[PDB]
Amino acid sequence: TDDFRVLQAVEQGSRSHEVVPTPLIHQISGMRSQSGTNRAISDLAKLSLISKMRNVKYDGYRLTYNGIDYLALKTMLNRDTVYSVGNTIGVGKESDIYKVSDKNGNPRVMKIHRLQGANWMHLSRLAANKEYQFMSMLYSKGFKVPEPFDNSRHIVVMELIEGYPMRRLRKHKNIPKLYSDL
Amino acid sequence: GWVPVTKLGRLVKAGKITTIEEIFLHSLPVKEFQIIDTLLPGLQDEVMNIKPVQKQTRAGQRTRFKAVVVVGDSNGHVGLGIKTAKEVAGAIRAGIIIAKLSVIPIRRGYWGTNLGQPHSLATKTTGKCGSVTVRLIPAPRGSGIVASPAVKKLLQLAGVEDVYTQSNGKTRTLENTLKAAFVAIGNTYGFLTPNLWAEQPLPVSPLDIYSDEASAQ
Repeated sequence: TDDFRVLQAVEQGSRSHEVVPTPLIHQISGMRSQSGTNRAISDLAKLSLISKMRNVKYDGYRLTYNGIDYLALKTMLNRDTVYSVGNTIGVGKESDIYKVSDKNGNPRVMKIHRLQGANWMHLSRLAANKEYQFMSMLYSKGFKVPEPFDNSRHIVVMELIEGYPMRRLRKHKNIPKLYSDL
Repeated sequence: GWVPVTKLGRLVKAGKITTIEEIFLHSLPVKEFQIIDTLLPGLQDEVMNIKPVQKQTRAGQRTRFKAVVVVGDSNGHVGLGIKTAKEVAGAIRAGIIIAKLSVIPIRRGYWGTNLGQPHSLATKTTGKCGSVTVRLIPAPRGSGIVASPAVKKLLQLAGVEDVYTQSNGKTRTLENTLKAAFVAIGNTYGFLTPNLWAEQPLPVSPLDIYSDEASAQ
């Protein structure tokens, strides 16, 4: 709870300024000593969750794509979602699609968006929110479409559907009603 | 072997000037520290401060060193020199050099009677630099130097034996304090007393007695 809360705090220590120096991640966390903050930032940097930009007389910390999704996982720990991660079916342009599973054990779909410093993250966020609202509009109108679970700030987790594309579908018996449908 | 470039310097190299009292007598600008070194052989320097200063030079955070150095005879010839340089020892050496250039004499005098050698100063003096003001007052014989150890050391490198000091202003910044004390000990040859009311004829320079020598060929 606590380490995820402080990682949420430095997530909230991103929507203050541009590329964040070291003492702001010291003080926005508001932790006890040099230990927790510095060893946490080193655990970030060694897992490539953060990067060092040293622009003259100025240390700063550069968040890459890595050290975000944990918080989204924490954001999805809040909203009853995925527990186990990773099965590659489809690497798209503006998203990477994975097959995942919850605590309940049902497989779901994890579309991470990668569209740095703020704009890659924030445009992935705008893309995920826009696609979630379009999915909401399609399901509100009543279009048969996959049901959305959530849009964890820039990663869309939705259901899996047992389907195969029409290129490997020879025909069906009710072809003229399928034409009237399409 | 040192070659001069100035006609004062090749006078000094020619053995045509003996003491600096000609140069002090004629208000000459010195630009060769070799003159000071050849005319003050018992000139003993001492570093006052070496400090790393962090520069920001063309996107480069670097470390240079400010060296405040005092040279000074055990007689009355003092010099102050402050130098910033990239290295510690280069800052030391060039601060020594700048202190060799800015050597001024002092007029150490008596308190009360007229016995033996002059031990104290001759009058009251005052120097100012920044907000640091240093006031020098004569003292009786064997009273030591009542001064802060930087100022006390600059006075020990003068042969000043007895003096009372009082300062005012932020004497934390020691280079203003050493500059103000240096102005105070320079102004002692600057206050006209009744025993120097005697009219003196103006002597000639070494520049014209020795004009045929020491010319650029």
